[PDB]
Amino acid sequence: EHIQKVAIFGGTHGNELTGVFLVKHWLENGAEIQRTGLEVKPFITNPRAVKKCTRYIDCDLNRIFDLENLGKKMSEDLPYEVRRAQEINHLFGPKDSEDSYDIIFDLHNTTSNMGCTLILEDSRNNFLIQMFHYIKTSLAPLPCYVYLIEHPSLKYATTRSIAKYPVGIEVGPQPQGVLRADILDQMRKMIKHALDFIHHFNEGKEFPPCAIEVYKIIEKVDYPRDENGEIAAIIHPNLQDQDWKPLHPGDPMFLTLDGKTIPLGGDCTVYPVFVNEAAYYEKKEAFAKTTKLTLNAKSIRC
Amino acid sequence: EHIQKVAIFGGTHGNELTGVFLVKHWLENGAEIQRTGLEVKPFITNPRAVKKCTRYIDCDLNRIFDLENLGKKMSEDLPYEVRRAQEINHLFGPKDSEDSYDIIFDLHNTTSNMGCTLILEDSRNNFLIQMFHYIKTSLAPLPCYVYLIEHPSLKYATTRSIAKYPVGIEVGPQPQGVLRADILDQMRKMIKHALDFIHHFNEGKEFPPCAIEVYKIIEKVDYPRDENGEIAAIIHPNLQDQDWKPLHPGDPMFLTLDGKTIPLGGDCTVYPVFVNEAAYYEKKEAFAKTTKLTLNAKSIRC
Ligand SMILES: [Zn+2]
Ligand SMILES: [Zn+2]
Repeated sequence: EHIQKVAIFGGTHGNELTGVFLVKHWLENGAEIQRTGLEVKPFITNPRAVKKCTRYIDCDLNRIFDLENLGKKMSEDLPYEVRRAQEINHLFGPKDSEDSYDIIFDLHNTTSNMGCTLILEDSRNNFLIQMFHYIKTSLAPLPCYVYLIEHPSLKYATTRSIAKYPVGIEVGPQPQGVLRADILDQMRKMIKHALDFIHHFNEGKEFPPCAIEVYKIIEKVDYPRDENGEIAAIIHPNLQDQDWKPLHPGDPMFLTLDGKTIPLGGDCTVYPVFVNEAAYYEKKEAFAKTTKLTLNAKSIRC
Repeated sequence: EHIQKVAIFGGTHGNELTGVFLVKHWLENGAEIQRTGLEVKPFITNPRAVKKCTRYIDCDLNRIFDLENLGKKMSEDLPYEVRRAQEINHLFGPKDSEDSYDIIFDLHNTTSNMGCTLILEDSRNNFLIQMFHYIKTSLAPLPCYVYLIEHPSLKYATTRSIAKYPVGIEVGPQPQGVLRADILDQMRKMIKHALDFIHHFNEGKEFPPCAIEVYKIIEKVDYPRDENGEIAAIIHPNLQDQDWKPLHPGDPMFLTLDGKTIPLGGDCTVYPVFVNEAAYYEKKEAFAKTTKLTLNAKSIRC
């Protein structure tokens, strides 16, 4: 097919505000993002987790947009976010369906020092790459990065995963529960400018094939825990606020409260991402180790 | 008068962690905090809120160490905090009584870029002013700004106020539930000078008269609201991260998504503190407006 329905989701993580704020307005006086040809839909996904201003109320709405969850049946009892992903399947989905959106945006914010981050789901996404390639470009001088989740497994449950062509937008760093006017713009640069690439492409303009060499999630790093339970050695003052950068074998990683360091394994370079992210602390996670692995595509016309 | 009982409270609020980690580490080895001729019991105040990375369970434990709560007898219906408060007032109390603990340091991290902050409740009171001075100088050459809560009423409700000499230790920026090697180091050093301090004083060190620059809250400034009540504007950009620095009448104080700027007002200089604190949306306030006033202490000697 072609294009059609477009969405901007804000509120999947209720206490990620610069990703959320804007939407509340684009329901109030949405004139701020509607163009002369293209069609974009702004929607707040987890209203209740927004109001409290809290990651979630029953379960991560961001890990339940798939069979596994979507498929479960009607019980006013069920965990709030479930029934929510379900219904969400009617407005912009269902997922894997046909009438369901092809361009939705799942806006977020992190605590790790990451700056502009576009998230790619499957690698074989010729288009998405032209875009993830046409965003990085339309961005300079302000830095932008592409994160890839290559599930060999081959299955996603994300909120944005209802659309033909999903796109994750994340901006760091913005403490959960806070709203920095700076982050409310450290990112406006692709949206209303993306709402563009999702129109202009139509004219059938073409660019040479594509190969964004991204950083791909390959293995999450654990927190060196003491004994009884509690931590032992935390993110070192050298890795801190160093996402997307190399971490060779000497590079410190974890610093113990008694003063010691704990360096990197192997001898191959990596660019840690999601360094010291608030959420995932209950997961005993310090960061995701990444190899700046490659991504070639193919040219595209409309 | 010679000091004997000294407790370092941490985990007071659940998001804040530098103290949960520090306290615990000492609870296993206070060598760094033990002093000759003193007793320093590190203690976690809100065990539970620490487990559900909440700011708490029922309500804040930094607002109930007063006669209304203190006048309640222990029970089931009695909510968690009210219950725990007592146990601390039992353990480190009863209150305003000499029967209780001498000095208590309670640690707190903030999302505002404010660095090393000492919190004093009442100014006129020569005892606890020299201490802060010794810290300002011993912790140098990094700001170690001091914040005041002058209550002409002459009253306080901080978990730390059980002590005959309450001392607040706040440090930012270190997101809620995300511990940074660095932040933990500033506080680590603040505590040193403070513990050691009591040590040479206890061992009769004489001290000459001194004075300290401080900031008094003079107007909790709020974020603009909406038609009904929603947050219209927000903290301004150029102000973000400028806690403690000078704010004149016509300088940017806020902003609105339609690019609009809202100015300060009044006819004098103010020093915004707690500029964009995560808990402030909840404790309401875009930032605290304060005056820099001088406190002059008399020379003390044990
Ligand atoms: Zn998120
Ligand atoms: Zn606190």
